[PDB]
Order: sequence, then structure tokens, then C-alpha cells
Amino acid sequence: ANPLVYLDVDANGKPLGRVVLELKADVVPKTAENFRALCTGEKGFGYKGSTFHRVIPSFMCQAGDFTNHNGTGGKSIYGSRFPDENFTLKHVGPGVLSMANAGPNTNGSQFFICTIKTDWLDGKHVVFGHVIEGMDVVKKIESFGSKSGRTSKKIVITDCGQLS
Ligand SMILES: NCCOCCNC(=O)[C@@H]1CCNC(=O)/C=C/C(=O)N2CCC[C@](Cc3ccccc3)(C2)C(=O)N[C@@H](Cc2ccco2)C(=O)NCc2ccccc2CC(=O)N1
Repeated sequence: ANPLVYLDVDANGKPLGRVVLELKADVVPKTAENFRALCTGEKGFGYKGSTFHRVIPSFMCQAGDFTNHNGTGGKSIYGSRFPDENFTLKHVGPGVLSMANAGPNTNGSQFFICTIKTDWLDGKHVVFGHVIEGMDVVKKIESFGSKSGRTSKKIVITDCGQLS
């Protein structure tokens, strides 16, 4: 069955609640496994303690740069980067979980959660899951963003892992 993972998120130390994500291992197993392992921290690194560094209302909330905290860094469990697995799943609406990148075949650890349908990213970013619980928490994160993406509070993934 598809893995379920969680992000517990805070803003300036105040808990916002839990986001639960279903990872579509049935369609993108390699991309799902990378995210799952970065949630559990089992390789010795991952999302715990890192930030949503770029949050743009009516677009998406971006996170996963646990090395540089600014959209330039991150690393996968497969080495630094890994290729785009497929573009089967589309950016259909709020709650889509997809890989951030810097062009083709540059996936590492950065990811985003959409707050709208972002169809112009179809075929360019690998979609690999969806929010199943806690979209209200995603909307709280979104509320601390701005047009440039700079956040007005430090938004931290306080804890994360797999629900089994
Ligand atoms: N109309 C309503 C809504 O409208 C909104 C319209 N805006 C949209 O569509 C916008 C329009 C186009 N601007 C952008 O590409 C924004 C770029 C941006 O912020 N950099 C800041 C961080 C560094 C940069 C450049 C750099 C430097 C060093 C190393 C690698 C790269 C640039 C980057 O590129 N780092 C990746 C992250 C990443 C690196 C490695 C793995 O991951 C990044 O952030 N990629 C951008 C991105 C991330 C997640 C989802 C989508 C998108 C596309 C997007 O943001 N597209």
C-alpha cells in the first residue's frame, strides 16, 4: 500500500498542526521512497528541523532544502540528485505534492505542496503524492508567505516521519 507520511509544522515555535501525505509509490516508486526516507531520517539526514523557505500565496509552499535553507540545496537518498522518474501525475489542484527542481533531472530533496492547480508545471515537475489530512495546516503555512516567497515567520518542520 502507498506509504503515509507526516509533517508537524510550527511557525516561530508555535505548532500549526499535522499534514499527512499519501505517497504514490504505485506510480512513482523511486520518488516516493526518497521522500519517505527523508521524512523518517533513516539515512541520517532529512526534513526534520528544516524550513518552508519559499511560500507564495495562491501558488505553493516549498520546503526540503535542509542543506542551504534557501532553495539552492538539498540532497536525495540516491546521491546528490536523481532523474525525473515520470510525469504521469498532474498538478491538478490544492494538496498536490511535487518535486522542486532547477530544470530537468535535478531532483534532490526540495518539494512543494500546491495550493492551486499549477498546470504549467505539468511535464516539468514530478508529482508524487497528495495531502490527505491537514490542508488547513497548509493554508496556515501559505498565510505566512508573500508574492516574492519570503515568509513572515520561520516555518519549520518540527517533526516528520512515516505512519505505519
Ligand atoms: N499565477 C499564479 C501562480 O503563479 C506563480 C508563478 N510563478 C512560477 O510559476 C515560477 C516562475 C519561475 N520562477 C522560478 O523558477 C523561481 C526560482 C527561484 O525561486 N529560485 C530561488 C532558489 C534557487 C533557484 C536557482 C538555483 C540556484 C542554485 C541551484 C539551483 C537553482 C531560483 C531555483 O530555481 N531553485 C529551485 C529549487 C531547487 C534547486 C534544486 C532542487 O530544487 C526552485 O526554486 N525552482 C522553482 C520552483 C520550485 C517549486 C515549484 C515550482 C517552481 C517553479 C517556479 O517557481 N515557477
